[PDB]
Amino acid sequence: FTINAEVRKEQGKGASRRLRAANKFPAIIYGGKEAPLAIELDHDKVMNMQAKAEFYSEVLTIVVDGKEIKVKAQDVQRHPYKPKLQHIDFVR
Amino acid sequence: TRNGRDSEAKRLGVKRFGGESVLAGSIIVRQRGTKFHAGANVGCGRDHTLFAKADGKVKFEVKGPKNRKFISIEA
Amino acid sequence: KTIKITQTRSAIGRLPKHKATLLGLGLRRIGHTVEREDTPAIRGMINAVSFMVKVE
Amino acid sequence: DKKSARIRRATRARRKLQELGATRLVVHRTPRHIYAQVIAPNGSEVLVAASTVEKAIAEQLKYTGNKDAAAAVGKAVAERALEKGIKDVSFDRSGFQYHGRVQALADAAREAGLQF
Amino acid sequence: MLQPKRTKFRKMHKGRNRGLAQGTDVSFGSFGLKAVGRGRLTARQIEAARRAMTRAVKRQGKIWIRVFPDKPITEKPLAVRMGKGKGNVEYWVALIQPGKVLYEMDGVPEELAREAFKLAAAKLPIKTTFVTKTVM
RNA sequence: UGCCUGGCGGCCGUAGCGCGGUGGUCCCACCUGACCCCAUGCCGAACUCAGAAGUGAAACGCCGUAGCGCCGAUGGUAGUGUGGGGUCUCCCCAUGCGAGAGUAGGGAACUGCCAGGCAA
RNA sequence: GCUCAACGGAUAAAAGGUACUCCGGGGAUAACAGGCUGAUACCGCCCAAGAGUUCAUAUCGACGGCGGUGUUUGGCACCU
RNA sequence: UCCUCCUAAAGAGUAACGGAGGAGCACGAAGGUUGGCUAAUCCUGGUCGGACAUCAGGAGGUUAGUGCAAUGGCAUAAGCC
RNA sequence: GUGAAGAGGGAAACAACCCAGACCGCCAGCUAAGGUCCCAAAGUCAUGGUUAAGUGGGAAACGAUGUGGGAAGGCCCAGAC
Ligand SMILES: [Mg+2]
Ligand SMILES: [Mg+2]
Ligand SMILES: [Mg+2]
Ligand SMILES: [Mg+2]
Ligand SMILES: [Mg+2]
Ligand SMILES: [Mg+2]
Ligand SMILES: [Mg+2]
Ligand SMILES: [Mg+2]
Ligand SMILES: [Mg+2]
Ligand SMILES: [Mg+2]
Ligand SMILES: [Mg+2]
Ligand SMILES: [Mg+2]
Ligand SMILES: [Mg+2]
Ligand SMILES: [Mg+2]
Ligand SMILES: [Mg+2]
Ligand SMILES: [Mg+2]
Ligand SMILES: [Mg+2]
Ligand SMILES: [Mg+2]
Ligand SMILES: [Mg+2]
Ligand SMILES: [Mg+2]
Ligand SMILES: [Mg+2]
Ligand SMILES: [Mg+2]
Ligand SMILES: [Mg+2]
Ligand SMILES: [Mg+2]
Ligand SMILES: [Mg+2]
Ligand SMILES: [Mg+2]
Ligand SMILES: [Mg+2]
Ligand SMILES: [Mg+2]
Ligand SMILES: [Mg+2]
Ligand SMILES: [Mg+2]
Ligand SMILES: [Mg+2]
Ligand SMILES: [Mg+2]
Ligand SMILES: [Mg+2]
Ligand SMILES: [Mg+2]
Ligand SMILES: [Mg+2]
Ligand SMILES: [Mg+2]
Ligand SMILES: [Mg+2]
Ligand SMILES: [Mg+2]
Ligand SMILES: [Mg+2]
Ligand SMILES: [Mg+2]
Ligand SMILES: [Mg+2]
Ligand SMILES: [Mg+2]
Ligand SMILES: [Mg+2]
Ligand SMILES: [Mg+2]
Ligand SMILES: [Mg+2]
Ligand SMILES: [Mg+2]
Ligand SMILES: [Mg+2]
Ligand SMILES: [Mg+2]
Ligand SMILES: [Mg+2]
Ligand SMILES: [Mg+2]
Ligand SMILES: [Mg+2]
Ligand SMILES: [Mg+2]
Ligand SMILES: [Mg+2]
Ligand SMILES: [Mg+2]
Ligand SMILES: [Mg+2]
Ligand SMILES: [Mg+2]
Ligand SMILES: [Mg+2]
Ligand SMILES: [Mg+2]
Ligand SMILES: [Mg+2]
Ligand SMILES: [Mg+2]
Ligand SMILES: [Mg+2]
Ligand SMILES: [Mg+2]
Ligand SMILES: [Mg+2]
Ligand SMILES: [Mg+2]
Ligand SMILES: [Mg+2]
Ligand SMILES: [Mg+2]
Ligand SMILES: [Mg+2]
Ligand SMILES: [Mg+2]
Ligand SMILES: [Mg+2]
Ligand SMILES: [Mg+2]
Ligand SMILES: [Mg+2]
Ligand SMILES: [Mg+2]
Ligand SMILES: [Mg+2]
Ligand SMILES: [Mg+2]
Ligand SMILES: [Mg+2]
Ligand SMILES: [Mg+2]
Ligand SMILES: [Mg+2]
Ligand SMILES: [Mg+2]
Ligand SMILES: [Mg+2]
Ligand SMILES: [Mg+2]
Ligand SMILES: [Mg+2]
Ligand SMILES: [Mg+2]
Ligand SMILES: [Mg+2]
Ligand SMILES: [Mg+2]
Ligand SMILES: [Mg+2]
Ligand SMILES: [Mg+2]
Ligand SMILES: [Mg+2]
Ligand SMILES: [Mg+2]
Ligand SMILES: [Mg+2]
Ligand SMILES: [Mg+2]
Ligand SMILES: [Mg+2]
Ligand SMILES: [Mg+2]
Ligand SMILES: [Mg+2]
Ligand SMILES: [Mg+2]
Ligand SMILES: [Mg+2]
Ligand SMILES: [Mg+2]
Ligand SMILES: [Mg+2]
Ligand SMILES: [Mg+2]
Ligand SMILES: [Mg+2]
Ligand SMILES: [Mg+2]
Ligand SMILES: [Mg+2]
Ligand SMILES: [Mg+2]
Repeated sequence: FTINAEVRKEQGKGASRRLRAANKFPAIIYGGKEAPLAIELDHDKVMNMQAKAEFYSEVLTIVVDGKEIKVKAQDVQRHPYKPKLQHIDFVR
Repeated sequence: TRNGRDSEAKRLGVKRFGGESVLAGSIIVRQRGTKFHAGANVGCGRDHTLFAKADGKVKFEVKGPKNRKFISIEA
Repeated sequence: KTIKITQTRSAIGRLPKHKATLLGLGLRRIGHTVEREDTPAIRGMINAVSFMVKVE
Repeated sequence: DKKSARIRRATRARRKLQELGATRLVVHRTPRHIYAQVIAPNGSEVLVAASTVEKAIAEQLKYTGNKDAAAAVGKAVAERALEKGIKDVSFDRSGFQYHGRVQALADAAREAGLQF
Repeated sequence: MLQPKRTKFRKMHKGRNRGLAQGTDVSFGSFGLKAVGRGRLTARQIEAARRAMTRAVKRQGKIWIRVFPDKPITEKPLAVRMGKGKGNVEYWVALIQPGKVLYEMDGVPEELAREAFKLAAAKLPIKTTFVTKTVM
């Protein structure tokens, strides 16, 4: 339950779709007094991760720029009909 | 058919918009019921027609307990 | 500082707005290298009809 | 509740009077005591205020809450109001029927020199 | 055959079936038949697809119908010219966008669910798919 | 300077409800009374007047509390202006704008003039 | 003082027939045929409750679904 | 012929033998103004009296009302006295 | 927006589709859409893959060890399929 993830620089409709059409998808980490952090990460990993029931309960350590941030998956956006994720809200 | 009737349209709405300089007597809003209410230097006729009572610039406000839209004029 | 704008497409099947914008830039025909003063307005005019103009 | 029924009973006068942009003389009556204050046409700031709660007026009278006291306030306010420069005002009865103490206050305010 | 029990208005505009669906997650049951395609389901198709499920799983199990018609489709008779009124209401349809869970099932095996939903899917015009209830 | 009331605003739910409190020396309230002023389509209940025995019960004010309402990011999604494109009932791409719902969280308001009482 | 309600009100005052018909025009507008369309018609196919003594798929196939054709009834009024 | 709503694409306007309804009046109080008031629908108790007439309190708060359709509007009440 | 009232190039031919607005002349050059083996002006161009159906060069539900990519999930030296 450890995933490497990049920081986003472009963000909106245009960027997100370009991203999702490249085997990745946008997520966000937020919680506590610190600012929110937009997080680009790989699709094919996190798709396989969510099959386990522990994913939506246990603590995940997301690796960003070296730093490992501890989070729980609060909310998630499924793609309407295709079996694939669009977006994940990680609470801290 | 059973129906196929309609009335002639009434040309109701905001005639002078916020910021527009208006003359004393100029109609600001034609409407049915008090959607907008009369504020400072604005009247309200029998038809609920809001009209300027003094030469100035129209001002749309949102004040009061029930959060109603008022129309005032400031010279 | 000036900016050299060039019309690179016809203004035939275009919106009255876009037809106007070219008249406001001063572009008459395709391949017309008109230079204008760089302001927030002119960049807006260019941004309106970016599909049919090129900037130098 | 009574108060709330008196506020809405007043409101029409208040909202009409703030629309005209007139200097209003608010008069709050109470079983014990009667108050009065001349308020600016904007509505926020007070120019003149007097009541039977003020010891200057309370020390003179027999009892604070009657027609003879209301006259003493109604005189007192209109005595100050003329010194400040006020003369043309309106009278907001404030959801109190214009009959006893408030009428005694109003008549005293008229007799004292305040023009309304 | 499903139908609204009284309505405000008898006849309704044609409209435009656009965007994505809202009843996307499998709420009540464990399994569900999600609409991959776009289209519209008649009252008859829904009943026909319900009967095909209900008969496959037998008396056991529990079935929901997330969709409901509530859109009256008019049709002009044969040998009739254009105009002279809007046509008469013939059948009732539910507009189905992509993503919409149509049917939901509970209290059966995964093996015997999928085969029950195939028989329903064969009655429907829209392209459908199987979906499982995922926890959050 | 501050603590408590009243009056009149600004601002209108972060400001409203519920629940738990606590306050009477003035202030406010009910409370006392009913020739007089006045009042009831019956009734001093209301409105009104003359009082100041009674109590803070109700009301009202203030403090506490998330029971709810209410506010509410960041990110994503939907939608959409403009130019393209496709397998064209519907979509997609470049670029601009970008919700609603939800989510973290916030949250038992905040002021201005004036008057009185008390610690100064 | 007017359901001048054919409600900008032709007169104060007005219904029909023509296959005995006639003139001026129109493919601005129908009947025949063509065209576009394909609800309907016809012809396939998909699912398979069931029937077939048993057995779904020899032969039929309910509930529903998807096409083709331009053969019917039509729609449209693009040619004459 | 006139009014209201949608169609009508968040100013106005906008067609069809498109989708739904109304009008050809009423009122010397149903106007004016001044001064007051607050509704529906339930709950429980109460003679005849019962689900429902009238009464009391509590609950809800504009689901009410607006001379007549629909719309927009109204507690400052345009509501009822 | 175009035609109507707009010729010219492209879409085989094709008022309205794509490109573009003809004042006149020239046996000059650069480009748009669209193209470049031959009919017929220009790449038998370069690199990396796919396609075997003449797909390209009409069409659906549904059907299938067609064939490429991937990302996963069931077993070995105690030797599974
Ligand atoms: Mg953006
Ligand atoms: Mg933003
Ligand atoms: Mg876009
Ligand atoms: Mg926290
Ligand atoms: Mg007309
Ligand atoms: Mg209208
Ligand atoms: Mg109209
Ligand atoms: Mg008037
Ligand atoms: Mg063009
Ligand atoms: Mg030229
Ligand atoms: Mg629409
Ligand atoms: Mg929706
Ligand atoms: Mg929802
Ligand atoms: Mg016939
Ligand atoms: Mg008819
Ligand atoms: Mg708010
Ligand atoms: Mg309490
Ligand atoms: Mg207490
Ligand atoms: Mg006491
Ligand atoms: Mg008493
Ligand atoms: Mg009393
Ligand atoms: Mg005592
Ligand atoms: Mg507090
Ligand atoms: Mg706390
Ligand atoms: Mg909450
Ligand atoms: Mg706000
Ligand atoms: Mg909110
Ligand atoms: Mg907001
Ligand atoms: Mg956003
Ligand atoms: Mg576009
Ligand atoms: Mg193209
Ligand atoms: Mg192809
Ligand atoms: Mg913004
Ligand atoms: Mg939001
Ligand atoms: Mg939702
Ligand atoms: Mg929200
Ligand atoms: Mg919180
Ligand atoms: Mg807190
Ligand atoms: Mg609160
Ligand atoms: Mg707190
Ligand atoms: Mg006529
Ligand atoms: Mg007639
Ligand atoms: Mg007319
Ligand atoms: Mg006419
Ligand atoms: Mg006649
Ligand atoms: Mg004849
Ligand atoms: Mg003859
Ligand atoms: Mg002839
Ligand atoms: Mg002739
Ligand atoms: Mg004609
Ligand atoms: Mg025929
Ligand atoms: Mg023939
Ligand atoms: Mg014909
Ligand atoms: Mg054909
Ligand atoms: Mg067909
Ligand atoms: Mg065959
Ligand atoms: Mg067959
Ligand atoms: Mg078959
Ligand atoms: Mg059998
Ligand atoms: Mg044909
Ligand atoms: Mg034929
Ligand atoms: Mg055909
Ligand atoms: Mg035909
Ligand atoms: Mg013709
Ligand atoms: Mg025509
Ligand atoms: Mg001929
Ligand atoms: Mg007319
Ligand atoms: Mg509209
Ligand atoms: Mg409009
Ligand atoms: Mg518009
Ligand atoms: Mg019309
Ligand atoms: Mg009628
Ligand atoms: Mg009356
Ligand atoms: Mg009466
Ligand atoms: Mg009336
Ligand atoms: Mg009144
Ligand atoms: Mg009187
Ligand atoms: Mg109502
Ligand atoms: Mg109404
Ligand atoms: Mg509304
Ligand atoms: Mg009235
Ligand atoms: Mg012509
Ligand atoms: Mg041409
Ligand atoms: Mg051509
Ligand atoms: Mg062609
Ligand atoms: Mg060719
Ligand atoms: Mg050619
Ligand atoms: Mg050619
Ligand atoms: Mg053609
Ligand atoms: Mg092009
Ligand atoms: Mg030109
Ligand atoms: Mg020219
Ligand atoms: Mg030239
Ligand atoms: Mg060249
Ligand atoms: Mg070159
Ligand atoms: Mg080519
Ligand atoms: Mg050629
Ligand atoms: Mg050649
Ligand atoms: Mg080669
Ligand atoms: Mg072929
Ligand atoms: Mg297949
Ligand atoms: Mg692998």
